[PDB]
Amino acid sequence: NLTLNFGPVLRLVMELSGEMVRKCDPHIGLLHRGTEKLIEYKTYLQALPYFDRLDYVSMMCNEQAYSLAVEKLLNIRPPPRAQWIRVLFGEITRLLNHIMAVTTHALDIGAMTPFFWMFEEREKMFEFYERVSGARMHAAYVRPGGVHQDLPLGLMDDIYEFSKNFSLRIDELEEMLTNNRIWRNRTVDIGIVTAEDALNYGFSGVMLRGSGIQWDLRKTQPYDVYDQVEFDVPIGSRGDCYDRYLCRVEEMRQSIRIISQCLNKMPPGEIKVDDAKVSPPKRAEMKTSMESLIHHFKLYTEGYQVPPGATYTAIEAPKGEFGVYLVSDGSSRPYRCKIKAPGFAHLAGLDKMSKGHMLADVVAIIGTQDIVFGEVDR
Amino acid sequence: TYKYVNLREPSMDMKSVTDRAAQTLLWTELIRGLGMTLSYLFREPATINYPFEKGPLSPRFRGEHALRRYPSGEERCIACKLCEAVCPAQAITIEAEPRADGSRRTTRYDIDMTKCIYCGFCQEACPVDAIVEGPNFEFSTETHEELLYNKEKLLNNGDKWEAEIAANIQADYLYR
Amino acid sequence: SRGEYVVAKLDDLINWARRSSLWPMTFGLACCAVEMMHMAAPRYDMDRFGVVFRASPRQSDVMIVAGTLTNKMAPALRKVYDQMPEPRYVVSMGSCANGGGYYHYSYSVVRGCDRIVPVDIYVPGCPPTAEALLYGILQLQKKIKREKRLRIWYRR
Amino acid sequence: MFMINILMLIIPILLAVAFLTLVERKVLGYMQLRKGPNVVGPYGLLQPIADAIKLFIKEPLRPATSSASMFILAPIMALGLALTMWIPLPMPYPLINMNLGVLFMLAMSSLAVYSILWSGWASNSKYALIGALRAVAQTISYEVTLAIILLSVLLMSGSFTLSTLITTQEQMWLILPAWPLAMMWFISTLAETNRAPFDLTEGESEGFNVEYAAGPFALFFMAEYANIIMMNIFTAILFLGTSHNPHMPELYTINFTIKSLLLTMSFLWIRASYPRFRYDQLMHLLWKNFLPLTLALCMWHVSLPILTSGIPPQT
Amino acid sequence: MELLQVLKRGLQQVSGHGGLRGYLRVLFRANDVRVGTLVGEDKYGNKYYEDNKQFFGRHRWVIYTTEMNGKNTFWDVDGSMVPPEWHRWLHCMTDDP
Amino acid sequence: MWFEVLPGIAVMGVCLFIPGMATARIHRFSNGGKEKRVAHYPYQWYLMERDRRVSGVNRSYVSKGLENID
Amino acid sequence: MNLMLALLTNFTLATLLVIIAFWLPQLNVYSEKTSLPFSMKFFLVAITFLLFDLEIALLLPLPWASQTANLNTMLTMALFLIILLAVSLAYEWTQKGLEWTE
Ligand SMILES: CCCCCCCCCCCCCCCCCC(=O)OC[C@H](COP(=O)([O-])OCC[N+](C)(C)C)OC(=O)CCCCCCCCCCCCCCCCC
Ligand SMILES: CCCCCCCCCCCC(=O)OC[C@H](COP(=O)(O)OCC[N+](C)(C)C)OC(=O)CCCCCCCCCCC
Ligand code: SF4
Ligand code: SF4
Ligand code: SF4
Repeated sequence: NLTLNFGPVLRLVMELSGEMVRKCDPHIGLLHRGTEKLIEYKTYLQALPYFDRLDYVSMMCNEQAYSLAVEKLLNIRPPPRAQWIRVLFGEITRLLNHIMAVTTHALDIGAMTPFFWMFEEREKMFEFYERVSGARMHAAYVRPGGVHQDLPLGLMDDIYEFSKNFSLRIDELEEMLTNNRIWRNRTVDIGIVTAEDALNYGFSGVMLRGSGIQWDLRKTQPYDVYDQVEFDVPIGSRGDCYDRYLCRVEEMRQSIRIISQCLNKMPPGEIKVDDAKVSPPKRAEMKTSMESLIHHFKLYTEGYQVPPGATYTAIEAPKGEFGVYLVSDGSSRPYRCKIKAPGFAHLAGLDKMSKGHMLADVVAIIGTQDIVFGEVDR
Repeated sequence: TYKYVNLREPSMDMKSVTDRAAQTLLWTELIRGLGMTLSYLFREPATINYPFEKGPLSPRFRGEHALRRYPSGEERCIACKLCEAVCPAQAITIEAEPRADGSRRTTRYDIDMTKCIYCGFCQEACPVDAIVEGPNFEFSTETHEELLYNKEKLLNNGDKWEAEIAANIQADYLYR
Repeated sequence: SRGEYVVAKLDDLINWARRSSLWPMTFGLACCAVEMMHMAAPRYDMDRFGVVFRASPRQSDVMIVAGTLTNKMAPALRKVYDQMPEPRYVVSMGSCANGGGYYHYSYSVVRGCDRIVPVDIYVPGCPPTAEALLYGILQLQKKIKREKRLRIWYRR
Repeated sequence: MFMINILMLIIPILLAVAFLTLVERKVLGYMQLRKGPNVVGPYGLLQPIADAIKLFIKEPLRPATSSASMFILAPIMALGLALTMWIPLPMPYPLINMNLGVLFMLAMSSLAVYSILWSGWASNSKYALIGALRAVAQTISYEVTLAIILLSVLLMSGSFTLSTLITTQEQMWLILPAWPLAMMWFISTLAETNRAPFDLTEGESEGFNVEYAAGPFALFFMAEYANIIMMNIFTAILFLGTSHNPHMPELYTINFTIKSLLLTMSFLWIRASYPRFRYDQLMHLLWKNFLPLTLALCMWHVSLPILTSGIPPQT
Repeated sequence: MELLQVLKRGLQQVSGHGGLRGYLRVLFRANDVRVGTLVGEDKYGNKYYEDNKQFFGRHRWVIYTTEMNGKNTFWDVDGSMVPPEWHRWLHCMTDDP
Repeated sequence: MWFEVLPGIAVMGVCLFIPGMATARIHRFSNGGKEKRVAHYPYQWYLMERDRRVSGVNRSYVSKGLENID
Repeated sequence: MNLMLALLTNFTLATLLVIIAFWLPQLNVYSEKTSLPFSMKFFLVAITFLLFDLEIALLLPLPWASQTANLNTMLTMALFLIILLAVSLAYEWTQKGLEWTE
C-alpha cells in the first residue's frame, strides 16, 4: 500500500489502499512538555496555572477539575457563591470550546465563514475572563477553596446582554451547516462508533452521547451546584459525525439555559473558603492582623499542606471526562498528578473510526473528536 | 433529562416527498445559505481601526511587570522574596543586603520576561504593593536580551506607568 | 541627483511592497495559536493590513512560532524554515517560544525557538493578546521599512 | 489598428484580474464580518500592486525538476490559452469574428488541462503528481456536461457563432426556456475552474502548483482568475443575452459588463457559503446526477424545436 | 429620506476635518475619515476623539501626533505613543478622561 | 461598510468595459464609419470582393451608389 | 491573418512574462540554499471520458442536422445516439464502475 507521513502538531502515518484508509497511526508527543513531572516541583497553588494550559480552549473547566481534587483531599468546601461563579464560568467556557470545536471543524472541511461570525462571540467572552482575572485565556481564577476575586460590579449585566443574542448566533450557524447537503455529506455516516465500542475504548462526552449512551457527569455525579440547575442532555442516534455535531450545537443552547439560571440564582457571600490556612486572607486584613500576615506569608511561600491520600476527581469538561489522579504525601507539593485528558482515549480510537473511509474523512473524524494536543500530550 | 437530536421520521405523504424533491432539484436549502451570507455583507463589520482604536481592557489586566514607590519616592519593596517563592515559572531572582542607611532593600531584582507566565501571583503575594503588572501590553522587542529585566528596567517602568498603575489599583483594591 | 538618492527610492518601493504583503505561515503549536486565530477574527482582521490569514510555507514571507517548541518538534520546524523562500522573517510569539516559559526547566522543551531559527521580533505574554501580536506584526513592518539592501549594495 | 485592438483586450484583462483579487478579499471579508484590505492604498486599491511587486522580487523556489523544459511550458500554455479564449467573445463585436466561435472556446479550454498535467510531471514529487491526476480527472469529467449542455442551447440558436446568441435572445433571455441547463452549466464552470465548493486542490489538511512559488505561481494565478471572468462572460452571453443597438454599441457593453461582474461576484458569494466536496462526491455529482439529466435534456432539446416548429435558421 | 442624509454625513466629514487637505490627511494617516468630538490633546500632540453612537470598541480613538520626542511619526505611528494617563481612557479601563 | 467594496468593483468594471468599447470604435474607424463586414459564408465573401473591385480604391467599405451608372 | 497575429501575441506575451518572472527574481542574489502505486479507478474515469467525448463528436453536428427535410430519420438517429450514450452510463453505473471505494 501507499504509506504517507503527513508530518506537521499531529503526525499521521497512514497506509492508503487507493483512496481508502487501511490504517491510521497517530504519532503524538510533539507537544509533550513534562507537565506532570513539573507539577511535582511546585506547590499546589503553583501547579494551578499548569491546568489552564492543557485544554487551552476550556481553560476554566480544567482549573475546576484540579480544584475539586485538591478540595476533596483538603476536606474543605468552597462557599456557595464561589460554586455559582464556577458553574457560570464553566458554561461560558463550554460555549468557548464548542465554538472552537464546531467552527474549526467546519473550517477544516471548507466552510470558512462561520469561523469569523462566532470568533467575534469568543472575543466578547474573552472579555468576561479578562474582567474577572485580568487574563483573556489563562485566568488562573478558579482555585482550591473558591475563586481568586469577586465579580466586578456590572459584569453580570454584561453577561446577560451577551446571552440574549447568542441563540440567534447559533441559529445562523445552523442556517449554514445543519440542512446544507454538502455538510451532511461530509458528516453523515462518517466515523460510526457502536455504543459498546465507545465504552470499551474509553470514550467520554459526546463521543458516547453521540452513540446513544445516556451519560453525563454533570447529572450522574454532579459537582458544585449542577444539581440545582435544569438542563437537558442531547443524545445522538447514529453515532456519526453529524449526530455529534448536533449534540455540540445543542449543548451550546443548554449552556445558555444554565447561564440564564446562574445569573438569576447568584447568591451573596464570600468567594473563597473562610479558612485562612487554605485560602489567603483579604489584603486589608493581611495588613492589620498578625495572624493574617503569618497565614499570608506561609500560604505564598510554603503553601498549604494537604493530608496524605489519593483521589481521582473528574468533571464533564467540554471535550469529555476530564480528571486528575492526585497523590498527596502530606507536604505542600503534590507527589503525583496524573492528568486524564479525554482526547487521549479518543485519538487512540482514530484508527478504528477511520476503517473503511477515505483520506478526506480523516479530517472530519479528527474534528468530531474535538482534539487539542495540549491535553493529549501534557 | 435528555433529548434526541436526530430521531425524527420524515413524512412519506406525497406532499412531503415532493417538498423534498423540490429541495433536491431546485437547491432550496443551498439558497438559504446564500441569503445568510448576503445578510452579513450589509451588516457593519466588527473590525476596529487599530492602532488608532484599542480593544477594551479592565483595571485587573495583567501586563508588563513593574516596581512601585511610596508617595515619598522610597521604594515599596523590602526584599522579602515572597514573590520569588510563589512565581510558578521561577522567573524572579532577588538578592538583598542592608542599604547604606540600614534599610532592607534589594540589590538585584530581575524578571525573565520569557520565563514569566503573566499570572499575577507575585502582585497577589506582595504585602506592600511593590511589584505589580501594569496595563502595558506593547513592549515587543527585537532581541531576546531586552526581555530580561533588571531592577533598573522595572523601576523605570514604575516611574513611567505609576500614573496609570495607581488609578488601576485604586479602582480594584477593594475586590482584593 | 546623487546615485544614493535614486537607489534609496527603489529601496523604499521594494520595502513598501514587502511589508504591505506580509504572508505568514503560522506554526500553531499550543495556546498561543488561539490568540493568533483571534488576530484574524473580525475585531482585528489582520487581512486588512495585507497579512493573509494562512499561506502555504512555500508562499510565506514570515513564520510565526506560536507555542511550545519541543525537542521532538524542533527538527520539523527547522526544515520548514529552510524551505521558506527569501526574504524570510520569524516572529517568536509567547513565553514558550521566547525562552521556554512555564516549561523552561523541562527535559523535552527547547528553551526558546531562537536556538533553532533566527528570530526578528519577540512578542511577550502568555499568551500575548491578539492586539499585542498585532503590535508585533506592525513592528516587523516598521523593521522591513528600515532595510537598506540597495544602499549596502550600492556602497559595496 | 488590429495590433492596438489586441492590446486593448490583453491589458484590461490583466488589470481586471489584478483587482478581482482585491474585490474577492473585501467581499469575503464583509460576509465574514471583517473589512478586508483597507490600509494599503485608500480602500485597498494599492493592495494588488504591493502583491505583484512582492511576488516578482521574491527568491525563486524551483527545486530539481525532471523536465525543466516542461516546467516552463505549463505556465506559458496556461496563460496563452486563457487570453486566447477572449478573442471570439462578442462584446458586442468580437476581436476575431469566428463562424465556429463556440467550438473554438471548447477546444481551447480542453487544452488547458495540459497545464495541470505538465506541472505535475515537472515537480518531481509523487504526491504532487497524484494531486494533478485528481485535478485532471475532475476537469475532463465536467467538460462532458459543458459540451452537451452547450450543444443543447445551440439547438435553439441554430449555429456555433457566438454573435448569433445575441440575435436568439433579442426577445427573451435563454435562461427562461433553459434554466435547468443554466443551473448545471453554472455549477460546471465552478468545477471546471476549480473553485469552491470544488477546490479540493486547496485541501490543505485534506496543490500541483506548490513547486511554483512567486513568479510562475503568479502567472498560474492570473490564468485561473482570467478564466473565471471569461466563463462568467460566456455565461452572460449564453443565458442572459443583452440587447444590441448597432448605433450605440457602448450600451451593450455597459449592460453586458454589469451582468458579467455580478456572475463573477456570485463565485465569491458561493465560496463564502459552503464547505467543499470530497473527491468522490464531486465525481458522483457529475456522473450520477448531472450527466443523466444533461442527456435527458439533450434529447428534449433536439426534439422540442421539431415538435413546436421552432427550428432556428442555419444562417 | 434616509438615503439623502447618508450623503449629508459623507460631505460633513470633509468639513468636519477642516477641508479637503485635512480629510485626505486623516484618510491616509489613519485609513478612517469619521468625525468625533474632541475630548482632549496631550502634551505630545496626540488628539483624542469620542463618538458614543459608535459600537463599543470604535467609540474612542486617537489621532497620533506627527512628531514625538524628535521622531517623525507622520506615517510611522505606534500604539505605545499613548501616554499612561490617556492609555487608561483609550482602552476603556475608565470612563473619565 | 459594504459600499467600501465598490471602488474595487468600479475598477474591474472599467477594465472589463474597455475591450468591448475599443473594438467597436476601432472597427468604425477602420471601416469608414460602418460596422466591419461579416462574411461567414462564401457568398458573403464574393460580394465583399466585388465591392473591393467596384470601389475604385482597393477597399471594400467604400460604397458606390447610383452615381456610377451613366 | 488576424487570428494568426492574435495567437502570436498571446503566447509571446505569456512567454515574455514567464522568462522575466524566472529572471527578475534572480537579481536579489540571495545566499546559496545548500539544501506512486497505480490506481485503476483514475484510469477508468479517463477512459470513460474519452468514449463519451467520441459520442459528443457525433452529436456536435446536430444544429446543422435539424435543417434537413428528412426530420423523421434525423430525429430517430439523433435520439438513438443520445440513448445509446445513456445505456453506456447505465452499464458502468450498474457494474460498480462509477464507485470509488476499494
Ligand atoms: C414540459 C417540460 C418538459 C421539460 C422539463 C425539463 C426540466 C424539468 C425540471 C428538471 C429539474 C431541474 C434540474 C436542476 C438541476 C438538478 C441537478 C441535480 O442533480 O441536483 C441534485 C444534486 C445532488 O443532490 P444530492 O447530493 O442531495 O443527492 C441526490 C441523489 N441522491 C440523493 C440519491 C444521493 O445537487 C446539486 O446539484 C448541488 C450541487 C452543489 C451546488 C453548490 C452551489 C450552489 C449555487 C446555487 C446558485 C445556483 C444558481 C444557478 C443559476 C445560474 C444563473 C446563470
Ligand atoms: C524613480 C524610481 C522609481 C520609484 C519611485 C518612488 C516610489 C517609492 C516610494 C513610495 C514608498 C514610500 O516612500 O513609502 C511611503 C511614503 C512615505 O515614506 P516615509 O515614511 O516618508 O519614508 C521614510 C524613509 N524611508 C522610506 C527610507 C524609511 O509615502 C509617500 O508619500 C509616497 C506616496 C507617493 C508615491 C508615488 C509613486 C510614483 C512612482 C510610480 C512609478 C514607480
Ligand atoms: S506574573 Fe506570574 S510568572 Fe510573571 S513574575 Fe509574577 S508570578 Fe512570575
Ligand atoms: S516585590 Fe513585594 S513580594 Fe517581592 S521581594 Fe519586594 S516586597 Fe517582597
Ligand atoms: S506562551 Fe503561554 S499561551 Fe503561549 S503556548 Fe506557552 S503556555 Fe500557552
